[PDB]
Amino acid sequence: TEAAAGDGGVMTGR
Amino acid sequence: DLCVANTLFALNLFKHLAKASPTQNLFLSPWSISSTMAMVYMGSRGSTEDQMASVLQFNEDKIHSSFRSLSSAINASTGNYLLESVNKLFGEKSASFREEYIRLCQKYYSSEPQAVDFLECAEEARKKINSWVKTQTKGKIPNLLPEGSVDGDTRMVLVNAVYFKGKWKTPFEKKLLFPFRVNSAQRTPVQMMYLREKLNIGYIEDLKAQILELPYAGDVSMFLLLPDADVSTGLELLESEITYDKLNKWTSKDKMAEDEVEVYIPQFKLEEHYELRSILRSMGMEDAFNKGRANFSGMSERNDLFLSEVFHQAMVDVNEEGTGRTGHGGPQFVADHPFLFLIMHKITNCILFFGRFSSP
Repeated sequence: TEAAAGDGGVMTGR
Repeated sequence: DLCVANTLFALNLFKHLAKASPTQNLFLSPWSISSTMAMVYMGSRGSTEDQMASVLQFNEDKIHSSFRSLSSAINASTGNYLLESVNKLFGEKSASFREEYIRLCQKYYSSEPQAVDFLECAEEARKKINSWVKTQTKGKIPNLLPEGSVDGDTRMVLVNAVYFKGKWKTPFEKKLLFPFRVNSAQRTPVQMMYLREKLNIGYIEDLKAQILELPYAGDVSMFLLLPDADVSTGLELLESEITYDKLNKWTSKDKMAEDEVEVYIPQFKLEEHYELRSILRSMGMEDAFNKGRANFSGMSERNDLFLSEVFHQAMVDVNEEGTGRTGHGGPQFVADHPFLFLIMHKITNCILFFGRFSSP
């Protein structure tokens, strides 16, 4: 088994 | 169990994702998600913070320390497999974030904060970020952030990447196709792998499902839950009734007994992309994603941030890599119909990856 993941939280200016 | 919050969150997330995607293949890394959202939570305050703690199951005050310790354990050198979890903070070069946030994030998440130019070169920054993840995942997750995901208003992107490559403790034989029952109107041929071996196998009566443990070399295993239901995938009962209590008893206590098992599982590969804002909002995390109500004053004392989206991409490639018996009196585990599976880090009891295989 090869397994991988990425996760990205995007913080935006107001 | 030192990963309980993450497991509680993993199951609730799965359930909510299953409303969005009831029947197709699903695959994700809840560990990755939890680590990303812990970094974001560090930055949150007020009602935003309160909601995130509830949703991530921290309420079920040393959360960041736990993440660092869990992460050290998952990253621990073994000769048995490649397994790496890494966090990364990309920040707008002209923005001024709270020094305590940058310090504590590095201390607890090792996110090596790095300046980039979202303000004027958002597309280049998107590319740089994707390229970083691509490297961390050995090419397997090449374009995490889709086009349009970052712009001149972006101030920070919090990233986790996770990579795992292991061999089975006992290799499978590639059977050199069997009908896989997709639903009551459809069967699709799949390449099966066969193994006869001494393995932990049980049955969870509350979920009407067989459970099987397939160990990798080292202290990582895959657990498979195979219903024995509906005219669709056959998973409705399992998916709606599964809980931490029900699962943990079988994965982590000793309810399973070792027996000689004949195992048939498909060779398969999944690649799935999700955008989790809607799921997370539905779980109770509303203020974080609300441009006017979010409080991320932990990240910036100007309190001028909100969370726009959480992009997840996950993949898995399951294959065979690891005489004279003719009786068939004992146990069979024939995964020719949909099943849930998870990859468990046995030392921490963390779920690294979780999926539904339903459609070859």
